[PDB]
Amino acid sequence: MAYHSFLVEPISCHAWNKDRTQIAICPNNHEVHIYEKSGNKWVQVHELKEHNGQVTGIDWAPDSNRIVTCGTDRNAYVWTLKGRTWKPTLVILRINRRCVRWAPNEKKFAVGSGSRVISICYFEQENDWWVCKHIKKPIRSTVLSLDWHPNSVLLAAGSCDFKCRIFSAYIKEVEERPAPTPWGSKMPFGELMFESSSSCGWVHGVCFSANGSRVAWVSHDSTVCLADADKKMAVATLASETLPLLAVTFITESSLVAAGHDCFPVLFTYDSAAGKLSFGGRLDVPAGLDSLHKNSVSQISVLSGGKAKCSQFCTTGMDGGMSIWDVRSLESALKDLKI
Amino acid sequence: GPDEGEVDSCLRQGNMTAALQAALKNPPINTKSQAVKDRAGSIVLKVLISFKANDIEKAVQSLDKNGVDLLMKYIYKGFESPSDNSSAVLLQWHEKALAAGGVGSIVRVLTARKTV
Amino acid sequence: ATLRPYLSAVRATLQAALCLENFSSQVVERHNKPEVEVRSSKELLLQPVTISRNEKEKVLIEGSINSVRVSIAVKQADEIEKILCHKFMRFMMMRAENFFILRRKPVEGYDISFLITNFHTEQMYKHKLVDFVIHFMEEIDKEISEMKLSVNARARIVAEEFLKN
Amino acid sequence: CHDQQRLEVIFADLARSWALYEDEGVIRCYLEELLHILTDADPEVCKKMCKRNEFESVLALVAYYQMEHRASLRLLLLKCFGAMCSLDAAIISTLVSSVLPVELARDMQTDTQDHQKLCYSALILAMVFSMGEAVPYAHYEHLGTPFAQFLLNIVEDGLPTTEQLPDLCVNLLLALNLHLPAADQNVIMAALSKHANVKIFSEKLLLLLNRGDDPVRIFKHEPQPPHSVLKFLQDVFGSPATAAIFYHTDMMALIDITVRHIADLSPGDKLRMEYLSLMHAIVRTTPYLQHRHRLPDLQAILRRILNEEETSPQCQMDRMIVREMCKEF
Amino acid sequence: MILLEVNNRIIEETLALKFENAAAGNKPEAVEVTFADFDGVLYHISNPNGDKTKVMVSISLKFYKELQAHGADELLKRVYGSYLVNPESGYNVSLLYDLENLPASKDSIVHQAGMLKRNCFASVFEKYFQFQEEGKEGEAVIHYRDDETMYVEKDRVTVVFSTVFKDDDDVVIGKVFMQEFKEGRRASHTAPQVLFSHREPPLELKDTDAAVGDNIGYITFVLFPRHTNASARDNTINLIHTFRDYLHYHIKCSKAYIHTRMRAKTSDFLKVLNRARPD
Repeated sequence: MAYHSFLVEPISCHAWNKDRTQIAICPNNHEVHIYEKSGNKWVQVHELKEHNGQVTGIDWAPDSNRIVTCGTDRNAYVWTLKGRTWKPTLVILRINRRCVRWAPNEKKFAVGSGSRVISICYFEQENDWWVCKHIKKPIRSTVLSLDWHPNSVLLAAGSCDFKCRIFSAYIKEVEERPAPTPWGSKMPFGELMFESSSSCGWVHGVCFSANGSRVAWVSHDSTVCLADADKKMAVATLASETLPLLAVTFITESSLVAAGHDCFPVLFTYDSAAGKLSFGGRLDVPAGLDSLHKNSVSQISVLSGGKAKCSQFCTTGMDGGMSIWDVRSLESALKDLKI
Repeated sequence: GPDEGEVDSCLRQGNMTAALQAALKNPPINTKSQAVKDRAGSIVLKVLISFKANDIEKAVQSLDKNGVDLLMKYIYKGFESPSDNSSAVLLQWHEKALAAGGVGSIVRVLTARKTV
Repeated sequence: ATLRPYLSAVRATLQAALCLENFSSQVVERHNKPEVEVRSSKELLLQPVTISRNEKEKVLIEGSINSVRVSIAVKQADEIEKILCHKFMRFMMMRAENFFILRRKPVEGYDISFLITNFHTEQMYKHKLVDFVIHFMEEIDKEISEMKLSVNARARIVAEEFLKN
Repeated sequence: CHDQQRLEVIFADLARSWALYEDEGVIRCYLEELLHILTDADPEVCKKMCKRNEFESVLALVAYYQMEHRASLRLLLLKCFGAMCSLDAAIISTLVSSVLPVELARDMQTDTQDHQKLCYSALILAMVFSMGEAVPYAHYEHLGTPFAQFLLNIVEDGLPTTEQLPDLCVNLLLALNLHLPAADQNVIMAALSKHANVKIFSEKLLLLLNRGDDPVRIFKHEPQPPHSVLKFLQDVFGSPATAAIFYHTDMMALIDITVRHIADLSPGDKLRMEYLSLMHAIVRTTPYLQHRHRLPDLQAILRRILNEEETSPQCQMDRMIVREMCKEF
Repeated sequence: MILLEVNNRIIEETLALKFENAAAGNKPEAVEVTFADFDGVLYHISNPNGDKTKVMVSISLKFYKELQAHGADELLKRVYGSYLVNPESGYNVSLLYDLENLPASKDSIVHQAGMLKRNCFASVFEKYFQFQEEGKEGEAVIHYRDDETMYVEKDRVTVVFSTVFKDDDDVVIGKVFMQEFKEGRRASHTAPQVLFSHREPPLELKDTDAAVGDNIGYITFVLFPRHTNASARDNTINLIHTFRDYLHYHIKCSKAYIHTRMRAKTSDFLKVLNRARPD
């Protein structure tokens, strides 16, 4: 319930630090800004003007303390802190054409773009340079949202091809082998392990669970679809009376929260018993708007707690407001909400 | 396409609920023939047109979500051919459908790749 | 025929197709344009929907992931009203530079055309935009009527004054 | 607390006439004090103070306004009367029951050399008669067919000014005919039957009709009165002699406006039944079946209106009205 | 000015200036100017033979011959007389003024000379009026404009002008004004009768090489003895000669007012759109 008015224009990407001490964001500009928190008021500390266009994706490796960013500049920048100045390194994306996220291994990052090729990229210490191998198998459209599993070897991504596929970007030269998952045994770089059955709506949202058992995604057909490999890769969809969702993340192992064009963060729970998804309701209950943000949500990351028991949810939207939510206050407010 | 007789029987019976519920069965969305889609659209249009104003709420409330989406899409297809003052009834039906399925129905109608 | 539920379904459809977002061109290097206008990618174009309250006055909405093009053909009661409508629509079209939510030419087979871009959808309230469309229709009707009455009054006055001399 | 004391003291000093034999400057200061008090302070206090002792201060202000000969003081009193009318409905009924209306009329007829004063008088009279709750027969002796012909001449010919009084006179006309009686006992209709050479009033009423807004409804009180334009149009189109004001083309234009307003009106509203009744009257007294125009779309619209089986009572009343008015041939 | 001015302001002001400068006994200054008037009239005033003592005013019309055919010389001699002189080279009618010999009253001469075109066109009207007064029935077509022709013809007098409306909208506005002028007998009962013809001329002007079209118009002005009298000759003539010009000017005025209303409505709507933004 803590919205902070930072800018008037929309927001592109929302990133956080290791100890969540600093927050990084871009305001649809050729530069990216990094602000910290000193008291009740927030103040900007760093500014990076390396990119040559509107910044689309940005993710910060917590343990590595190193933030990579890639947008319309058709290039990637693996920025690392050098003394009192964040030095950027141009990691060649090798794409003729909107998403980026570090792995749990924090050693290689996936850059999903409009080149219809999930461009995985690892850092070669032998040549002191970043290399980006491109996984393009069974990919027909851009990669809207990309999220890893706990394995740090299998990536998930939604496409404009009306489907959310879970492929493998595992480079066997940057890590050890991958253990057998319930999503399959054969895990190879480029091998399609999973896919969606939808033929309508764009998969703007996609996120995997903490246990790595279930992978959920949000489609732009006013429908959300969560799949569980625990029940032979069963797919469970649900149509929301509200508008389409833009970002999707799981709070618990059976409770996920998501927002979008509805401009209001919503909560939902899926019963493993019956094998179907259910709607929890509106967690954001109160210009002329009936919600905090005056536009659609654009991103929703986790502040602290994990995907099994999030204690604080961070929400960035097209309203220019930083929405800081707490599960405790939300549960203390809506007594009819079962998590 | 759908079956004409199954609807004609309920139409002769006066039970509009059965006819409306049967008209949306096996919609020709996957079909490539525009004739089948035109037939289904005209059929649904005929079904909705004969309906009385005050009784529409019950029949509209009797339908399901998927049926609401199919009805919205079929109504959109029927909206491209406004004739015999069917536009007013289609408008009232659009209001009822909007109140029933919300913005999600029309959103599903626009995001659809294969429809009537 | 004419009702308020028509502009309510129009408002709802306008609210549904105001879910656009910024998207780069997949064909051109570092290019960014409206998807609904050029219609280059069939994967990004949604099924266009038309709404008609009558055989003469209607509104056609064609949405996209990065654009929403709304064409509106207003009612034509008489010839004078038609010429006036054409003149006003043209006069509004000339100032398309000011109205960044309208386009310089009307859609073929329609009276006027407004292209609500993703960039325009990102720098203006969607709710206020829908309100702008609805107000655009009701104001179109009312203003047209008022203009008609004023013109007729002027003609009557001029005729009377010339006849009195 | 201070405002009530200042208002009571002003009312007491003005009721002493001692105020009429006092300096114009002091009286101007007192009137300005009372006006500013009624305009900037709480409404409840002003309402209680004005209606105090059965509108004693109000009646006293009225009598003092009737005895005073100063133009500026009359303007200030008219403004204060406007505020008092904007305060509540009880003060409006009290002022309407007073002779303030008649005196305002007589002053409006006598002093034609004061534009602003005439305007404020027209506005105050329009606000006082905007309710149309009570109708004293004595007030008809000062404001009737003569004053009606005068205002009609003011609308048709106009005076030798900003000309913002023509629309104000039209507003006062619409307000006065709001509390009128049927075509047989209507003074306005009688004056309209007397001189039907007025084409301008028709055009102005037409613009007022196409606008859709009501120029009489300024305040928002409970039990709001009916629509002025509809009732006036009904009283005008209540008889051929009074409907004769409309010209050959103007009649067709008005038919177009009434039909369009009837068709655009959704089921459930209140104005639709009224516009339908007006359309019925326009085809009753006026020659509708003469040039047989605009009747086709009207027929289609009527057919779509009668097939409207709405559970609501408003649409049922409207359907009953159109069924009453279904003289089809 | 609602009604079109009949007198030419240029010639009147110039002549007034010259006369005022001359009455003071000041030095005679040369004058040279080319002016124009409605329906394509071409005026040109200059000093003859370089003589500052003489001022010549020339006027040229395309239908000068058709006007002279109806006795224009007699009317010009009656109006100007001594002022009328040999026409300038290329001009139709030229008047002369000597600075060395002038009268006291200047207003009459200026007001008369300023109505040059009116007096030039009044010939046929006067002839027809006298003809109607005499009662000699059973007795004209003047091409005042390039694509227009005015046709003039027991108890009444008919004057049907066949003009052209170039713009498509101007035809509509003109049709509205004519539709209002036809039933204009509601305002003043003593006024003349007004008829209008959309695409084809009246029965009188039939198969007389009548130019018919969607862009043409034949307006019939039916005057009576009350307006055709010698007492109200000048005024009625002043109006009738300027009927077309007044019509076009009025329609154009309507176009302008429409432009204003459009600008205002655009301002209101643009205000709504500006009110739809965040800040």
